[PDB]
Formats: sequence, structure tokens, C-alpha cells
Amino acid sequence: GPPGPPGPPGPPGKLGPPGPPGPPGPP
Amino acid sequence: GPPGPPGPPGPPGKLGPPGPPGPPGPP
Amino acid sequence: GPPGPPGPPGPPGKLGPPGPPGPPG
Repeated sequence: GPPGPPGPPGPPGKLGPPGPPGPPGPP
Repeated sequence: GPPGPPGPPGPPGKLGPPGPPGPPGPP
Repeated sequence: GPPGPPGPPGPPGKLGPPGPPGPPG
């Protein structure tokens, strides 16, 4: 018979990397 | 014959973006 | 018939953790 339809989309990706380091503190 | 089953689930999506900048440092 | 082909890639991940605190002022 015909091939079946395409499977479901995969799961979402994983969390991204940690963000950039923050600014210097106030004086 | 009938059409075949649905295909397998896709791959996991792409990695998320880097996070927000950190907070200000200590004084 | 044969099973279908693999599905599409999933949706994008969420943003990561906050970065580290900065250095001293």
C-alpha cells in the first residue's frame, strides 16, 4: 500500500546556555 | 493495501537562546 | 504500506538561565 504520512514534530529543544555576565556593580 | 502507519516522531528542536544578562555585581 | 518518514524537528528551546552577577563596581 502507499507509505504512511510524516511523523509528528519532535519535542521542544533544551534550555539555552547561561546568559552574559552582568554589569559592574554601582560605586 | 491500506496506507501505512504514521512515521516516527521528529528530532528535538533547536537549543534555546542564551539567557538574559546577569544582574549588577556587588558594590 | 510502509511507515511514513520521520516528523519535523520540534519547536525551539526556551532561553537559558540568567548570566552570572557582574564584578564589583
